[PDB]
Amino acid sequence: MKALILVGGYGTRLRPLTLSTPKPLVDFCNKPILLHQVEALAAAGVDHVILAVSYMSQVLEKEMKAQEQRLGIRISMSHEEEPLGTAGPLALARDLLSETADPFFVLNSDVICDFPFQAMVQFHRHHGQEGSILVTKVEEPSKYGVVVCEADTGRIHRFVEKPQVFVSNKINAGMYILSPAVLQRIQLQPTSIEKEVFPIMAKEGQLYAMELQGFWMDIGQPKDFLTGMCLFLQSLRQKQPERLCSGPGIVGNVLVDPSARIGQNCSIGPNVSLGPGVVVEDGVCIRRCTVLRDARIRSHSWLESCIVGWRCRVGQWVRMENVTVLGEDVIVNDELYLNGASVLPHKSIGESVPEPRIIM
Amino acid sequence: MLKAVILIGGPQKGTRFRPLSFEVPKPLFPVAGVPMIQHHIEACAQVPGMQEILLIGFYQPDEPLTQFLEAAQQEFNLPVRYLQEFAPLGTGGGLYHFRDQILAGSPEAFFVLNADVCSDFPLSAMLEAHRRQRHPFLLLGTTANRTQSLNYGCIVENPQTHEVLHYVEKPSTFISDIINCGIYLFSPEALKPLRDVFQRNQQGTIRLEQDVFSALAGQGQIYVHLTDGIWSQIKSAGSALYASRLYLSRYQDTHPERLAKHTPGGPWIRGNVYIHPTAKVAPSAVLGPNVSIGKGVTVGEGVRLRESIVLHGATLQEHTCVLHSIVGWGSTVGRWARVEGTPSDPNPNDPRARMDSESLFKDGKLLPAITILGCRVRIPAEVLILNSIVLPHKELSRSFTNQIIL
Ligand SMILES: Nc1nc2c(ncn2[C@@H]2O[C@H](COP(=O)(O)OP(=O)(O)OP(=O)(O)O)[C@@H](O)[C@H]2O)c(=O)[nH]1
Ligand SMILES: Nc1nc2c(ncn2[C@@H]2O[C@H](COP(=O)(O)OP(=O)(O)OP(=O)(O)O)[C@@H](O)[C@H]2O)c(=O)[nH]1
Repeated sequence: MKALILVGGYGTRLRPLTLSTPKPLVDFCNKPILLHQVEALAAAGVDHVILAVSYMSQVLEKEMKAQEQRLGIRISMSHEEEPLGTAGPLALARDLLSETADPFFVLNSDVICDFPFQAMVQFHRHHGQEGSILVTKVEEPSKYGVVVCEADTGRIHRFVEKPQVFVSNKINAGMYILSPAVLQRIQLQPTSIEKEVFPIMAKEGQLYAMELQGFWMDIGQPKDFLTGMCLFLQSLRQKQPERLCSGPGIVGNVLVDPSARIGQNCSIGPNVSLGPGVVVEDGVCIRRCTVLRDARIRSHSWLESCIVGWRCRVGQWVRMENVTVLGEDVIVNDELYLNGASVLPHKSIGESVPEPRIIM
Repeated sequence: MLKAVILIGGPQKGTRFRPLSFEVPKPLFPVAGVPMIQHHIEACAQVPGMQEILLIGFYQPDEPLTQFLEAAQQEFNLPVRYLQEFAPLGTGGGLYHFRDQILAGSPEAFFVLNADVCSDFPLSAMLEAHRRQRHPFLLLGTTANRTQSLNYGCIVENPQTHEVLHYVEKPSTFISDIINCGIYLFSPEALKPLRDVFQRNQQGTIRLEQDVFSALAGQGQIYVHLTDGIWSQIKSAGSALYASRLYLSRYQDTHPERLAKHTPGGPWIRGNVYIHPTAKVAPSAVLGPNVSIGKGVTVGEGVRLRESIVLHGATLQEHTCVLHSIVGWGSTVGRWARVEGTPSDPNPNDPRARMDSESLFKDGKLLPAITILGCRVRIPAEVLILNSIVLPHKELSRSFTNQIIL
């Protein structure tokens, strides 16, 4: 049994992180998100995965070949010279999925959840049709496309892009199980699968829906990145509670890499993930922030809800609030205030940013 | 024998100083650590032959004013008396109403100083220019920008005799780049025109600029003395910060023991910093340029203080950044809180210095200026107060940006 993963294709959201490393390669709780997907994947038992990449991603080749060695599962590399979208990747690697008539996973990169792979297999064998979708609850139906579910079977009736009608609570969760007849239907053109191909096989009613129980987030967005980091540290608290780091000046669920350093007399608040090699200095308050690797946060700073990029240098008495994403190698000078500042990489900030704007 | 008349205002004149003037009178507000008319009393007591310093205003005598009068009489070895007017009589009506107390003992001349100015106070140069020429009115004037002069009282003079030929208090057009500093030297003869003005009001309230200076200009009675020293007008509450900056620069020559130095068991210090001896500052704090600390102020560890005035009794907790702010009496700022203002100075030489109206607003929007905390204002932990005015005895709970918190 195989699995295709949709990755590359320049995530336009969280763009100050995407400009340096690719979107599946940025670290989500001291681990890349593609690592999360392929580790849970290999816990499922899939012997080889294929990931389909249109952006030329040589460090992705590099890390993925090293992790071919690390994991024990094979990894195949479908290479795309134009953007083929998200159905075109199935049709370019289509003979590798036509090798064996057995249902395959198709996964989106930007989703984090608790991954119920064998329960998905159990459901796809129970309902016995072409395609199975995963769905989830979202409180906000006016943001995402809804999918109507009848009870005790989970069959789709219709698939609706648009909100604001309230025909469903359930939202697509980015996990599909597809048969080879679905890939037989997919064509080479750069069309996306969920705009056209899922609509027609929802019109024939082949498509069925499986429900998660909890903890889902697509983190393609920086505020959704921070919310998914909060939910992942919740799930990590009541799954492996000895992996979160406990201390006297540590509040809530805090994940600290062993290479990270935390200074004296500082209050690391709730839902904080510090990367490898981070130097947190003396008297820094960090709540709800994700500090990626090699970033140094100097003394007496305050940080709430922030994405600090790789090799950053946040100065002294700096206040950062309102999801200000710093890119790679951003040097914030001392005694500044950043609110909403999406800062592009290799920037030096010497002025306060009082309202949300993009710094370039 | 010389005298000095410091025209302090009253409670109506201090309303523009409002969040700081709610507890103490605007003349007794400490700029660079000492109250703002103690600079005038300091400079007048340095003049040889100065017998008396009179303060004319319509404040009622309460405990801060009388305590200041006793402390100034003990410190400067001079009688400092407060003459309270029965009504607000303007800038010249208090001089005319108290003419018998001013001319008592027959002084050679008497200075007239507006209490809201920050100057280097060149009273000896002005006195000697007067002792050479002996005219009724001598004005102190300074050069200003062409755009800024429309805010102040412009003086058109003749450069040979230094005699003002025209005076307009707030002209809509440019008439002169020389502005009135609010420092005057009066002869006893100068109380003779004021009387005539008073009689023209009967056929009480005399404005010295509009009724006396503009009307007698060009007739040989008013003369100008021009200086290049520091000068500022303290009108709003945030102007006192710029006056504090100027006075701390003046302290390098005038009171070098008042500025704070680098001490191995003490805080880091950049620029000119005044710290009161009663104040306890932690050694991890750094106190940046133009910072004044009052008595009994506890400053925690890691506190950044830059371009600020911290009034007496205030507490800054740990890792608190305070920039361009005035922290009121007994007002407490919690840990990791940021009290920030935008620099706004009332200097007549800067072309895009602000136009200094009564309104703090523009198009509904509050203008970005000095953050002012009133007395006994509690700022909670990890909360930003940016460009805001907080009225006294207020306990905040969240961050406020660009507001007036009533
Ligand atoms: N390999 C390939 N991958 C693609 C292409 N277009 C999209 N993808 C992947 O499709 C997956 C899901 O699409 P999206 O959720 O819209 O993510 P995205 O393409 O990164 O776009 P944004 O997240 O909005 O910036 C992502 O993991 C992308 O990497 C492509 O043209 N070539
Ligand atoms: N005794 C007394 N003093 C006053 C009165 N009104 C104002 N003053 C003081 O006189 C000084 C100047 O008063 P303003 O009317 O505001 O004049 P200005 O705007 O400063 O203008 P210039 O003197 O030309 O620089 C200030 O120190 C006031 O406190 C008053 O009615 N009685």
